[PDB]
Order: sequence, then C-alpha cells, then structure tokens
Amino acid sequence: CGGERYLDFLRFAVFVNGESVEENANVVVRLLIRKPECFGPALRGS
Amino acid sequence: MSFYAALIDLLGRCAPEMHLIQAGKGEALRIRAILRSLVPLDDLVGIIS
Amino acid sequence: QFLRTDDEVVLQCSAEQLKLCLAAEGFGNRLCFLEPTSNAQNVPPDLAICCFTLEQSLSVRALQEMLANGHRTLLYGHAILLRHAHSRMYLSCLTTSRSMTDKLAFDVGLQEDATGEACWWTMHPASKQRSEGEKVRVGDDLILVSVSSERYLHLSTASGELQVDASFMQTLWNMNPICSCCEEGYVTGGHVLRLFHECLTISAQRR
Amino acid sequence: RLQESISDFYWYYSGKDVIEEQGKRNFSKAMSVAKQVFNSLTEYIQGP
Repeated sequence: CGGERYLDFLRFAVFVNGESVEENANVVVRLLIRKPECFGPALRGS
Repeated sequence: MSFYAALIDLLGRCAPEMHLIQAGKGEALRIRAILRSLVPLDDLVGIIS
Repeated sequence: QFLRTDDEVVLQCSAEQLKLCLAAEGFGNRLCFLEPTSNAQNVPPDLAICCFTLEQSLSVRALQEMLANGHRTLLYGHAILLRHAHSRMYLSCLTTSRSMTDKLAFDVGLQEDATGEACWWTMHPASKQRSEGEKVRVGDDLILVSVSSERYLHLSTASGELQVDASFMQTLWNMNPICSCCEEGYVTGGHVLRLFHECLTISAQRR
Repeated sequence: RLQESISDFYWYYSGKDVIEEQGKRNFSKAMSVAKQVFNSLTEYIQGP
C-alpha cells in the first residue's frame, strides 16, 4: 500500500500527453536497477 | 495486485517509442532489451486470461 | 605506479577470505569460470588463461563515434576493451543466461568479433575516496559495468559453488597489473621458451 | 574538469557536419571562461 504512493507519481514523471519522454525514461531505469529491492520481491523469485 | 498493477504500467510508460525503434538508436534499443529481458511474456497471458 | 594501455592485467576478486582470479579457456568452453590463487603454496594455479591486455581505452562519448563510424593512461569513467592474450579474442557479456533461475544474471564469455556492442566495459570508483577524472592507481577497488547490458560483473554464490555473472549486484575487483612494456631481448614471466646448451624434451608414463 | 568537458563536446559533434546556432553559443561560452582561467593561471607565474 505504501510503495504504490510513489509509482503513481513517477508514472506522471515520464508519460505526458499520451507520449513518453526520452531523457527521463533513460535515467529512471538506469537508477531503478541500482537497488533491485525496489522491485516487488516475488520477481526479485516466484 | 494493485502494487504490481503499478510496477507494470510504469515500465510500459518508459518503453521507448516505435519511431525510435525504426531508427537504429542503440541506446534506445538497449532499454527495450532490458524491459523485455525482465518479464516473461507467458506470465502475462495467464494474467490476461 | 599507474595503469596504462597495452599491458596485461589479471582480474582477481576476494571472498574465509579467498582470492579468485578470473580466467576463461576459449576454443571450446567459451564461457568463463573462476580459479583460486590464495592456495599457491600447496598447488600452483594456472595463469595461462588469465592474462588480459587492455588494447584500447576511450571515454564514454568517445566510442559513440566509433560505432557509427600509443600509450594513453586511463581514468575512472572511461571505457575499456580487454583482449584475451592467449586466445587473441575479446572479453564480452553474452546474450544467454547460465543461471536458469529467473535471476536475470547474464553470463560472461568471450567473442571473436571486434564489434563494439557488448565488448566494452566502464569502470567506476568504489567509495567516495576517488571520483571521476582521477587515474586508476595500482591496486584499487573497481566496479565494472556493461555498456550494452548495464549490469555489473559480479561473483555469484547462489548456485552451489562460486561463478561470475552480470547482474545487478556490484562487486569489488582488483585490476592487479601483471606485465608492462618489457624490453627486447630479456625474459619475463609467461615466456614460452627453450633450454638449449640440444633441447629439454620429455617422451611422446612419460615422466 | 573543464578539459574533459570540452573534449566530450567535441565527440558529440565529431560525427555531425554543420553546427547550428545554439551549438556555437554553448561553445562560445566555454572558451570565454577558458581564456579567463589561462590568464588567471599565468599571473601565478608571470613573475619568475
């Protein structure tokens, strides 16, 4: 419940006007894989 | 299920757009490798059905 | 006292505490394994397949106009191209997965082609002691990241024994210079040589 | 830190043929501060 209060923010951070940005998308995923605990642990796996 | 509904559609909305895949942008196709590498496709099919 | 181009190194890790050098066979068994070296007193390990020359080193944007297209010392935040000195081919990060556990841990092997997709790696300083722009000193802790896959060359302890893989765990690595530019007409280690005075043969249980 | 930062700006433009208007205004900036710092360097050593 608590972690879902950030991804609804970040899905406004890279997707606008029905289109994806480039410069933020190429740096959120480079940073999201530095801490693989940030993914849900069933796929970190079941 | 609502949390994993958020982890999925975020990365769907960070997928590089199709017209950059028609060009040979190696950085842009490096990311499209990684997101496809993370998730098995047939996991979605049992979820979609 | 500082590393440069065209001088062989040997990647060694640390895990009781135990130093594992990283070698790979080639011409058959294109994947890489580990080999320990902390027990050199009772058993000499094999260094024949562990030599690695750095034949080029560029900046990050520098190779970007090599792909669309003599002794330079190197820095953190540069790119690197290793060559397996015995097999005359290049280290790379491969496409498959030798994990078979959905770990998304890629497997490290060798490559014959000189394409620049997955052959290249970038180094990174371990702590905040050094940073970008500084030279690599001899014996400093390094983190090696893929260029094509953006994963880290790390040791893995999960599947029974130990092996090396590319996934999202960082692992310290010593570069450990093994042979710089030697003078002609002199001998160093690793030299294959003959012993005349008439050779020193064995028989073709041959002891 | 200025030196690598200007050199990697060359490698981005080393593939391009022509330079547009905003590309030069950036590059006009970095050398104008470079001439300032070499001049500020040499006044540490103009005296013997």
